[PDB]
Amino acid sequence: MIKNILGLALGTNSIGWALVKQDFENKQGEILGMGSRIIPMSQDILGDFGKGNSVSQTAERTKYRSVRRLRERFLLRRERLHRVLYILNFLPEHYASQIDFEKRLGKFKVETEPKLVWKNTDGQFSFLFQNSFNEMLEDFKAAGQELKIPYDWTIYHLRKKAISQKIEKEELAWILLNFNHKRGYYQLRGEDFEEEKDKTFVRLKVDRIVDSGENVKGKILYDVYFENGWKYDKQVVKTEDWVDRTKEFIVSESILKNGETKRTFKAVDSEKDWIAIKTKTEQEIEHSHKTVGTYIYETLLQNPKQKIKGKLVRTIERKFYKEELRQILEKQKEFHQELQSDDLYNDCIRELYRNNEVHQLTLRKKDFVHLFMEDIIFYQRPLRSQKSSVSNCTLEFRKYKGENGAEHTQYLKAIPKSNPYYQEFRLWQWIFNLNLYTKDNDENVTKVFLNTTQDFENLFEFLNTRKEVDQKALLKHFKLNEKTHRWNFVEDKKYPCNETKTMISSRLDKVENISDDFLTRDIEQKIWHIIYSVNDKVEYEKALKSFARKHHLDESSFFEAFRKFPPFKSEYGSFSEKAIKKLLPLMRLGKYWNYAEIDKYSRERIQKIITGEYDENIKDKVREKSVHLTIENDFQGLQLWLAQYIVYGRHSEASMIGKWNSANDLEVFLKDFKQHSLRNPIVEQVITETLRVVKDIWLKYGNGTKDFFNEIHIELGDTRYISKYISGILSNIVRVEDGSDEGVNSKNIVPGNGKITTQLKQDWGLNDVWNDLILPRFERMNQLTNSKDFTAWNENHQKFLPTVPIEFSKGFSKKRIDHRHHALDALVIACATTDHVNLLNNQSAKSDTKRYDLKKKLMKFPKQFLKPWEKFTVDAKHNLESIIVSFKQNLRVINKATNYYEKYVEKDGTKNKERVEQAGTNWAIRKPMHKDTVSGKVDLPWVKVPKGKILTATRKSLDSSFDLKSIGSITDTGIQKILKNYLAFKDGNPELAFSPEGIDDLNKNIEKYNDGKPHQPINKVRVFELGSKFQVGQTGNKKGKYVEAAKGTNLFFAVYEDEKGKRSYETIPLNEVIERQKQGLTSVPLENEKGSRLLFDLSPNDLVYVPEIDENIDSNFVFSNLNKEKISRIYKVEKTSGTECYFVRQDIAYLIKQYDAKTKIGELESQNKLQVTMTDDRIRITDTCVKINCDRLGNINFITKEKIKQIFNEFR
Amino acid sequence: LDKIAIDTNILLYAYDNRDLDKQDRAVEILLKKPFVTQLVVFEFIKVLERRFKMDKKEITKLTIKLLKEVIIPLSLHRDIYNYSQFLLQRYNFGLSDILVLSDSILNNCTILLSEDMCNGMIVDKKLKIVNPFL
DNA sequence: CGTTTTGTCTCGGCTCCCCGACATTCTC
DNA sequence: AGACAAAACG
Ligand SMILES: [Mg+2]
Repeated sequence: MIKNILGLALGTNSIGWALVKQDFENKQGEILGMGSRIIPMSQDILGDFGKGNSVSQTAERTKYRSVRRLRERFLLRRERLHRVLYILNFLPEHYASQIDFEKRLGKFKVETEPKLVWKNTDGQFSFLFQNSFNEMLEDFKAAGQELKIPYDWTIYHLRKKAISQKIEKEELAWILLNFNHKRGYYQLRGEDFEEEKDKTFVRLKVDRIVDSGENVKGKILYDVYFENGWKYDKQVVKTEDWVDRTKEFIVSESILKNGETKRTFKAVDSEKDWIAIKTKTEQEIEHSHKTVGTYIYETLLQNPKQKIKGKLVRTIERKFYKEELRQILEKQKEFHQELQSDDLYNDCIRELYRNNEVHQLTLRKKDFVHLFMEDIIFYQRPLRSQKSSVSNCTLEFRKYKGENGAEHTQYLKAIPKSNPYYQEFRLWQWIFNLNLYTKDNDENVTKVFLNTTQDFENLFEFLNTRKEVDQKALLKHFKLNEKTHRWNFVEDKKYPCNETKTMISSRLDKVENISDDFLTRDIEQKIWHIIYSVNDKVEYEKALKSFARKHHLDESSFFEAFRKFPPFKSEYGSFSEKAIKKLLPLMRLGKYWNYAEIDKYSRERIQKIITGEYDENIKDKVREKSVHLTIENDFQGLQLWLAQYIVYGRHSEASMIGKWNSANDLEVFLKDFKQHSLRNPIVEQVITETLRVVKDIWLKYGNGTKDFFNEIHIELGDTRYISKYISGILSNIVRVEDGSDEGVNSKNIVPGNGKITTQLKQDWGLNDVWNDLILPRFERMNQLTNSKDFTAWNENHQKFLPTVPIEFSKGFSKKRIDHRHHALDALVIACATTDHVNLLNNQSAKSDTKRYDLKKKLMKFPKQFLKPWEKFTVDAKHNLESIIVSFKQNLRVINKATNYYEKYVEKDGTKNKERVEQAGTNWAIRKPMHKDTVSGKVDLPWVKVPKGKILTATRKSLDSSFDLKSIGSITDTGIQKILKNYLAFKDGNPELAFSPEGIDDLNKNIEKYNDGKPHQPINKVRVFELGSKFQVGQTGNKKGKYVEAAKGTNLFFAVYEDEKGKRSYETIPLNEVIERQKQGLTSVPLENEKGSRLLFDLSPNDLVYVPEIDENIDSNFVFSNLNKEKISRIYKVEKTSGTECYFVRQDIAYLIKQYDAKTKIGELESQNKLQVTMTDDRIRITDTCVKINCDRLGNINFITKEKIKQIFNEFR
Repeated sequence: LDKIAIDTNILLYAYDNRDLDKQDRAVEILLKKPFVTQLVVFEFIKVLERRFKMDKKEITKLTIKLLKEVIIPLSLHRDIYNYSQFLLQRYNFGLSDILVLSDSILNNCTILLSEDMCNGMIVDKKLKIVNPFL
């Protein structure tokens, strides 16, 4: 009879909901509720998640975290270098004096920026290595370049000199820190590729293109030759860009089995491709036959203008740096005794590893060379273990009792599919599933070739020896051939055939000098474990050699065979090893099968089943299936399902169906939901908010009472993912426990389709209601445009229908410009009974009569459907006109964070490494505190600075975007002069003047545009801006960094009122909010400087009510008599800046037309949002607005007698 | 160089002459124009009217005299209650003492002079209590 | 003061866990 | 590409 129907419409970031109490048989009913919950998301996210471009906050956070981690580890390396050098007594005294070595080890003393080589005496900085500088000047004079060079270039001269000459120890420390600065490229795995691995960057010229007579696509493809005598692998069509062209490729050569190079080709662009640039630099350095340091030094001797960092050497293999540093250290160890003092080596080891005796002892066998390169500078940590994240077996658990007196379950991790046990399991499964067919008559020819256990033993024996099987091999096995038979699987497909043992046996065969019985099952498992667990080159070789020693095998060809074993692919099975070991005995047959190999419980179950006795753990379906398993010997060659049931007693996964009896179950489900559990964050957010809204509706309209919701309908309108998961989760609320309702989804869940929704909407006139609702916006747009193209008269209905001109019809849709259409769709869905969906999804009847009954019951006479009840249109209009859109808010600023770090704790007289928690209150800032660009502060006398504003200058590249107006914003005046002169010489056209060719010409001839006075080349210029930028920090040089507020961080907008009545407005910076919330205070100060009391603070997505001009809302309240007029005066905050706060009416989703700088028109002017109301009064919203509070279901909250009473009733 | 505040007990010891040395010390503090919190003034008024039963007229006149010439009242800070709640979790004192400390700190007071507040204790790394009479 | 315009950190390598969609064979 | 935050323009 009476049915509560809940219709849901789910969008990408919107949730429309409707709840109705319908009595369809009597054509009665009424709309109990309607609404829409909105999750704010920028259009960029909506347009990017379709294609996918790092569309995730979590990914961005991880990126920042990785950057920070690299920075911190570099700092740690520097500090350890400082400590070691200070103990070694190498640092200069003035430098060492400013470094803490007692509490903050190795770090610089607070508010200090010491420089190793520049000594500050009475405010004057002097270079430390004068004689080395003189030597470098002598070398430069010999090269005949110039005698005036920066002092810091001496680093490279020392780097060259250290290779074969003695240098001062301070110079060595400078060199070592310089090496620490630049480490180079390196890959953890290594795995030196093809010995040739040519990968040589070469530049070739095309000699000729003999048309190869390869006519393709109505054109004959030409070949290519290179002066070296090489033919391009690929053919060419466009001859213009190939003839006698100097191209550069990255060619790979491999010695083919025939004994010749299989040269490949790959086109690259130097100075644009990472690999090309890197390989070119590596080849250039190698050809010089000298270390990178001296290469840089000589390139600097030849061209004193050379850019080194970022231009000459960007990135190169770490081997270059390691070799140079090893050479330098080895040479200097011959001169400085401190590098040979074992006492000093021990002292440094204790300094670094006072609490790690094991590592101390290990290092005691090494020397300073190893300590400097291998342990300090070039130590790269290995990857973290991901084994903890592996899935868990669905069958085997363990139970244990913790210190809390509870009994909880530990899980068993799945088995790596490379495991021999899994290989055997898979091979047996494939064997059982195999069955042959004859080509001619397609009959089940099997049972004639695999009919006795001997045949199956033969097949298993054959399969073991292989690593893969195919049609031909399997057919040939039985002596059968292709021309008559097939094997029931993909005729041309191959299947895994125990490749693990194969490869192991093949590499064991190549070793020779061993009897052909060494490889036993136990040895096979041991070898697989060795290969799988020791994933490290040095560790792997040591393990190999050790294994070859313990087993009396000559370790000469063994490691050669196994040193290049391909690592196993990362993939795991459904079950663990324990379950597979249990299931194999049942699956095996023949000599591989033996009764004693079945565990005690499974043997007991076997005895029970053969006996036919009664056990509660054995179902009737069992004896139905196990009728044939009369005797123990029938327990052979059992398929997966039979053995699974026998071992564990469940016919696979039977599910639990479940049923929630109240909102408590749903809220528990929500509480225990895990993050990142679904496809992507967007669907997860939508689903979780949908569940929360459903819980709120349940509590409000049914008190969470059991089976309150008679039926739930769902619609979506990529997004398909949330179609089935949500239905499955919500089946727990609308299920029936009588046994009739069984399946993946409850029969009461009735997914719809767009066809039913649209056809109901058109037949039911809800389209007319929507058009009427949205029309006033279209008359407003008409007035704004002073035209009549946004509204079209129609005579069939004798009214204006909204419309848009063709030029503004790119992607316009009348529905998406609001938030209430979601609720309209929800309402439409909620009244669509199962009959409607069946009728409109299977309208094909095969006979008019059988579906005529549904036609009559649901369609007026087939023209239109009957309304759910007489006043449906009126009710829908009245409800839709009174829907407040509820917006989710994210106002996180600070949140507590927990830090656990490794540390040596002293317990029971022993030092043991464990994770200690960080003490004190450590907050985590949950917003970006500032934009990334950092600008310096400048004072230009020739520009006026109004009080409260400052000038900040940042470097910019000189390009075509520099006109006279822009050229007027450069801090330097000589640059302004030269740029103006150059631009004038170029007809005042920046496109021509400041093109790369123009810039090159200008740098060549800077004399002619600077009165003939010389001038350094110009590549970047500091442009200034006048504004309000705050310092990044307050320590060190951070006071010299000025930044702007990050996007979407003006979250608070304070409104105060003085005794008189006038209002004051302010925007609180995120920083001030951070301190205020850290102190336990409110985000917004409760009083301004003038002492005006704080009326309230506004944040984005907050809802305010703007009273009419005549209305005097001072103590109004009474927020229950909300009619269309009142709701029509509800606005939502969008953005804030200074004293400006922008608003958009709550029911507006997308503008009819946005703003374009050319036409200069928009629904809400240039900002796509207004500081004033859209109505003709056009009143300042902030001048008379009053904040309101709405819940998830869009009901306003206002203090009441009961509310006040409860406020301190809770405390009573 | 350091803003200095006082509690009721300082002015009471000034007002009391049973203890010549302590009265002298308290008067010595007052020669430095120390800051003070309005709640100190109100509590002083209450104690004056209850323990000493002094006339309302005389107490008001002395309050006006001291606030005009010797000490400086501190404007009540609207963030006193929120901060006091913040201080309560980490600090277990009388809510009156917590309020006094809250207002003193909110006014950048660097030293608070009092006895019954566990002398030498630092409140949120911003204000160290000093016991002067020792 | 009210409105529009403008600028906004960017690029490389590699490995190891998880989920889902679609196909194929088999079983219940 | 998008939309905020603020300079910049009247
Ligand atoms: Mg007190």
